[PDB]
Amino acid sequence: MERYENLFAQLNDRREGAFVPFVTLGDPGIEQSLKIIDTLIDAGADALELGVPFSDPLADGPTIQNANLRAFAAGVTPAQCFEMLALIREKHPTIPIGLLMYANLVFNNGIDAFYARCEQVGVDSVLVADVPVEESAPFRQAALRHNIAPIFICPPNADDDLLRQVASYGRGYTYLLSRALPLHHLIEKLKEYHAAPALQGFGISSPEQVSAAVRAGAAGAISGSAIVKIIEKNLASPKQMLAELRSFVSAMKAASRA
Amino acid sequence: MERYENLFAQLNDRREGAFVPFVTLGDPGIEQSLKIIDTLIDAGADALELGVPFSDPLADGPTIQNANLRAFAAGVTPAQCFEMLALIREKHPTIPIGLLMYANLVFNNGIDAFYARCEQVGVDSVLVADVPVEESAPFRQAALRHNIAPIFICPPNADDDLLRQVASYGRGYTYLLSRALPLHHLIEKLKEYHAAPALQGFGISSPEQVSAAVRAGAAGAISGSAIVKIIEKNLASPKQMLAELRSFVSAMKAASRA
Amino acid sequence: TTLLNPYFGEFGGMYVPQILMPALNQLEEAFVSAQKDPEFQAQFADLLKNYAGRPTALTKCQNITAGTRTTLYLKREDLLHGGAHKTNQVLGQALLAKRMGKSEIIAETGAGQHGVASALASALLGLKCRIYMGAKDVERQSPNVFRMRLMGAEVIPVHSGSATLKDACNEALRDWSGSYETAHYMLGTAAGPHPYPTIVREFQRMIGEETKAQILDKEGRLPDAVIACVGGGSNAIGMFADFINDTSVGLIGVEPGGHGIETGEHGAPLKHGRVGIYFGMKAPMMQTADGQIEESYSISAGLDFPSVGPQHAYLNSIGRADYVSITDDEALEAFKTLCRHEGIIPALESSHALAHALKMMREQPEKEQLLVVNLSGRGDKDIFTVHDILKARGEI
Amino acid sequence: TTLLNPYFGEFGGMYVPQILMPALNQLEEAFVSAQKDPEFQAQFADLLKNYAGRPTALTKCQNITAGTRTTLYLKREDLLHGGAHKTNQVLGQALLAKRMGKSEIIAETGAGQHGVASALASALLGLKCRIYMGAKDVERQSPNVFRMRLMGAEVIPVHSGSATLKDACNEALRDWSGSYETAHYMLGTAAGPHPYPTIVREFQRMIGEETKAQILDKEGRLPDAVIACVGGGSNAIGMFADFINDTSVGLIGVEPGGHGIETGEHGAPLKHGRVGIYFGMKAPMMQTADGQIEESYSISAGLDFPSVGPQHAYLNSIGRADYVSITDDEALEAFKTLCRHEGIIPALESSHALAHALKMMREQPEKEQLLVVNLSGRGDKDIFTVHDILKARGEI
Ligand SMILES: *Cc1c(COP(=O)(O)O)cnc(C)c1O
Ligand SMILES: *Cc1c(COP(=O)(O)O)cnc(C)c1O
Ligand SMILES: N=C(N)[C@@H](/N=N/c1ccccc1)C(N)=O
Ligand SMILES: N=C(N)[C@@H](/N=N/c1ccccc1)C(N)=O
Ligand SMILES: [Cl-]
Ligand SMILES: [Cl-]
Ligand SMILES: [Cl-]
Ligand SMILES: [Cl-]
Ligand SMILES: [Cl-]
Ligand SMILES: [Cl-]
Ligand SMILES: [Cl-]
Ligand SMILES: [Cl-]
Ligand SMILES: [Cl-]
Ligand SMILES: [Cl-]
Ligand SMILES: [Cl-]
Ligand SMILES: [Cl-]
Ligand SMILES: [Cl-]
Ligand SMILES: [Cl-]
Ligand SMILES: [Cl-]
Ligand SMILES: [Cl-]
Ligand SMILES: [Cl-]
Ligand SMILES: [Cl-]
Ligand SMILES: [Cl-]
Ligand SMILES: [Cl-]
Ligand SMILES: [Cl-]
Ligand SMILES: [Cl-]
Ligand SMILES: [Cl-]
Ligand SMILES: [Cl-]
Ligand SMILES: [Cl-]
Ligand SMILES: [Cl-]
Ligand SMILES: [Cl-]
Ligand SMILES: [Cl-]
Ligand SMILES: [Cs+]
Ligand SMILES: [Cs+]
Ligand SMILES: [Cs+]
Ligand SMILES: [Cs+]
Repeated sequence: MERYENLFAQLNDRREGAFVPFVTLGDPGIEQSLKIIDTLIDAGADALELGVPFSDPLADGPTIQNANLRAFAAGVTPAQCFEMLALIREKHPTIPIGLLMYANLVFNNGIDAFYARCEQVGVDSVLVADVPVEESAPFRQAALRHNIAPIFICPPNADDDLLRQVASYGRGYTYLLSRALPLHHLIEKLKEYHAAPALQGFGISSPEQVSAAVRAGAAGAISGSAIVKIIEKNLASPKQMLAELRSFVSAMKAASRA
Repeated sequence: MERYENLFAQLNDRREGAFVPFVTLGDPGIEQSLKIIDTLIDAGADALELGVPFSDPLADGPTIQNANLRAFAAGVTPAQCFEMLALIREKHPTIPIGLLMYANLVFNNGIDAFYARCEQVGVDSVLVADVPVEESAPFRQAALRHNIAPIFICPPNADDDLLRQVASYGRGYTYLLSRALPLHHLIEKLKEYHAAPALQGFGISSPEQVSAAVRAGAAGAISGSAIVKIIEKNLASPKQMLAELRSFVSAMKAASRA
Repeated sequence: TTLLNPYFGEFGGMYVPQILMPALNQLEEAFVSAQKDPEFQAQFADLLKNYAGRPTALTKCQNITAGTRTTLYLKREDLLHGGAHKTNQVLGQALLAKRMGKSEIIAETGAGQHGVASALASALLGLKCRIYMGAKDVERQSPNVFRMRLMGAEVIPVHSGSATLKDACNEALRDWSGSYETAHYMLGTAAGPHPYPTIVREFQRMIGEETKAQILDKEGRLPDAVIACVGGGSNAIGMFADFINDTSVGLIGVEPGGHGIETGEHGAPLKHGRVGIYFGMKAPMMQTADGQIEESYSISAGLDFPSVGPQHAYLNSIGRADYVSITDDEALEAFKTLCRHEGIIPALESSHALAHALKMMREQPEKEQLLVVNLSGRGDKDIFTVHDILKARGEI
Repeated sequence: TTLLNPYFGEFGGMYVPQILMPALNQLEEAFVSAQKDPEFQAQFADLLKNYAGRPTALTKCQNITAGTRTTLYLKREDLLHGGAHKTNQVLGQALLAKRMGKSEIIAETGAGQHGVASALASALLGLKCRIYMGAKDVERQSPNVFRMRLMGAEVIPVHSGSATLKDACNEALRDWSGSYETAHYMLGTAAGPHPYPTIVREFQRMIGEETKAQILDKEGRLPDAVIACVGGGSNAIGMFADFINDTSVGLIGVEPGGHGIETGEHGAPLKHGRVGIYFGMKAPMMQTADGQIEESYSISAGLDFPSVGPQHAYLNSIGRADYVSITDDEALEAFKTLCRHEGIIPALESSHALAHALKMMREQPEKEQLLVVNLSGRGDKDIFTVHDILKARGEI
């Protein structure tokens, strides 16, 4: 989680928002995924959110449902995802790496052992998509024992009890979905409760949405599916895929800058 | 009915049984049926039983179910059957002609009118296959008013009440089905009750069965389906049909003779 | 001679060959005795309740009548074991067979619904069941044939004559004329020779008896009318029987109008045939001018009979019951309406009764009326028929 | 926080994205209130009785047990409107939707039986019903799709991901995460996140309550065991619930053994899977060594789920209920046996429960035992499946 602290301190001294792309590990295969991720970083990604392909991803929209299927079609396994994560960290020492997991892949061989493996490969945070704060105790405990930030979603239908729990239990960043209390109010209240810095994760597909998120008082933006749409769009030309990813991330990052 | 009286008186003076073939009128068409019937008479038939094709002949075995269908296939109607009957009588003045009818064809345009038409064309008897003695009143009344003998079946499951009713209500002949009181008993009891003379109608397909019927005390035998089997068998060679019918009827009639 | 009058006024009788009269007399005797026998009545009640699921619900249908002064109830014979009212009387006739010491059931079927009902009663009560079926029908009806054989019934293909229903019925009655000491002929409707119209009514009369008790409990009065479809007449006489002496209650029977009475392609002999004698009875039938029995037609196999039970002809003649017709298109619209507005898929047979009730409501929507439709069966069996007609007219 | 414990021992919980927790809390609240509300209970009772046909018969099956010391009763959920027990709880959940002021029902189906149940409840109660269906399933299931659309439900083909059940379920829950102010997600089994396992049990518990009253009336004692098939667990927990505190009564749940446990082609996670977290709950599931959810298999679509309700996992863990498996071949023999010896065509799902009762009898035929099988549904829907297997093994 220390990587996120260091990042946000550095961005705050530059009066700068974070831009954080999401991709599915191994979409559309392992080698092209490694090149995609290096291209996202070279283009100016401040941190990464990375998904592990799962048989039954009930929490993802169609674009990510189809990324998951391509990664399965390539036969990508959790063990291969953890080999990929070690290689990414070994190349890039400071960039915060966050995982987007489903509970079964975390619980499968022991919750503690899962977070121990995260720590060994140099993961900084884990968002478990189907674990609400009400069920989070053993996940957040294992996370913290292995120096992993547990990431919580603050949804548009949050109440005061949920803002206080998310503020208390989260580390690294708060995943804000302003998909319903105003945006202003949620960001203000999270800050009042000393929450982890907020990243806006709803509908971030253009530069103007990144600037709007920073202007609203968020620490940055997560592009939850627009990066994956650019992969889906360019499967036939890997080289064009990497060029469109670089020009998209460059533009989104420029929008975060003072 | 007087034709039957005269026939049985003549046969009794010759110590002789009656042989009576059955055919469906218009099987396999009208002209071949007229030739079949003339061939049955020239061969020695003592009387005829003639069926009128009906849509739903629930009382007939398969051989006659199929004769009925051929006669329909030729488009044979009740009106054409009555034209055929007038032509048969006009050719053969003394031979008793009996009809085998279904109740609907008798009831259709009025029971009385049906028996009036029978009398006009020179029919001597009518057996209505689906009218038991319990339902027979208007049929037997209309029959007798038009000088038509009403023919009743005396089945193998007859009791004393049924023998007395058949004996009382019938004219012309009693149609005996010895398909259960002994044959001896039924013939003896019908004679005791002054019934119309008995014709054995069960399973008469060979000469020995005609002699057995006469030996048992019956006035004769009816061949209910064996004549129709010879038509079914020879449909492709009308000339052979008539030759096999003549040699079959000749043999069956010879068996009735003293 | 009989114990009971074989006629309803001028209609009914026993128009069978002499050889079958002892079988009909034996059955009449057994029935009259059984009707006096508390043990028979207790066994029948036990099968109706614990095996078939009686009593059947009486469903008030609010969505379909909203904005009118019609209150409509459905008597739910569709919920009976087997999914139609036929089950009631095959259980009673199977108990009568056992009363007479028989071990065998004979029946015939075209479409297969009476054959399935006969076979389920025979399997329950340990009777050997043979069901005569036209070879051309065996070909058409693989699912009903499969259900019958699953239930251990021997399904006999009949190739004789036209290889169809009338040919299967001929074979069945031929067998019965020889086998009646050990075999009972289980007639599937309130028609045929005495005593079948009487027996079938008495073994269906719980439909109306329950409906009366349920309507009195729910509404505190009798219905203005009870409405039933009429194929041979069993579900209708079963609904009607207990109301006959309640002269304020309308009795409405609905025959199949097919493509329209004016086309000649219908199954409405009671109102559009003329009296004849066939299948053991004097009754209205569809016939040619020269007295051949015509072929009926209906979208619904269960209603497609060119005659009708004699008690219906009698009730019509004296003006106690009124008979109407409903076309294929009217029945299809009622079928769709019940599916969409009540979540019940009715048999196309029953849809004729519902279509006439919908007509009574729609024609006179400010008329206060309390109607019961006899929902004689469920329509699972009809979804391919309905599917094919709807796709073939552009989903209309 | 919740009003009720979301867990049965270590099993159950609410493993959903945060955005769905208010929807689950709202539903829990409405359910707890409804359970206190005599008007809710009276409306539910009215629909169960007058629309669905409760109470369902309890049938003693004499032919199938003759010569043994087994007495076997069948609880006849096959006679319920819709032809399976699913109807009970969709009526209750549709009333809960109306309690919460919703006008819309969401569901998904693969085989189509829960979608038909959802659509009939929605048509009766005037709810707009949308049912998400895999495009590959829409292709397979023309009759269930037709029944759903006949009943006015909008059937939405899902082409996303693998175009199947899990893809239809994803779309359904995505819709619900946005629509839950106006739409109720009608979960078809006693599984998923709290409060669904609780609600579905309480809305099926009349199965066991009736069975207890009927067995006491008929036999003067409780059953030695009650036996039910387990797909997600609703019919089984509905039979079990009222006997849980009768510790002399055996509770036996039967999972589908498919081609044989040893093949891996089965639907028996409770005894042959291992605990995981998916579909909102911590429960036994079939999974790969690395925690992907496996595909189950059964001849019977209704049992073909790679998980199970958490209350069953809990009852098993403490030794209150015992779970077994029955193979495709054992279920098929029970299906044939019931057809031939009782004239009842069981659902292939229910045939698994009957097959285990037949095993209990046949293994120990001199053991005195009083067994109830929950006959969860009718098998009309299964005759083509059974037909195809029987012809393909030379009528064996
Ligand atoms: C058999 C059948 C009928 C027609 O027969 P009736 O003897 O006239 O009642 C009607 N509805 C259903 C559902 C049937 O199965
Ligand atoms: C749906 C179904 C089942 C399986 O579901 P459960 O929730 O396990 O009861 C079993 N039997 C029938 C007939 C069904 O329709
Ligand atoms: N909506 C989701 N993505 C989650 N499913 N949530 C469910 C909500 C209600 C019933 C069943 C499941 C999940 N990940 O389990
Ligand atoms: N057996 C026959 N040939 C007669 N049919 N007889 C029947 C006997 C019982 C029920 C229905 C009909 C007839 N001709 O109507
Ligand atoms: Cl994989
Ligand atoms: Cl770095
Ligand atoms: Cl997410
Ligand atoms: Cl807190
Ligand atoms: Cl914090
Ligand atoms: Cl994301
Ligand atoms: Cl003709
Ligand atoms: Cl002459
Ligand atoms: Cl004859
Ligand atoms: Cl006399
Ligand atoms: Cl005389
Ligand atoms: Cl003859
Ligand atoms: Cl009259
Ligand atoms: Cl007695
Ligand atoms: Cl048997
Ligand atoms: Cl025969
Ligand atoms: Cl019938
Ligand atoms: Cl009373
Ligand atoms: Cl009272
Ligand atoms: Cl009319
Ligand atoms: Cl536990
Ligand atoms: Cl309240
Ligand atoms: Cl609606
Ligand atoms: Cl959606
Ligand atoms: Cl389901
Ligand atoms: Cl109690
Ligand atoms: Cl009591
Ligand atoms: Cl087992
Ligand atoms: Cs109304
Ligand atoms: Cs009719
Ligand atoms: Cs027994
Ligand atoms: Cs299962």
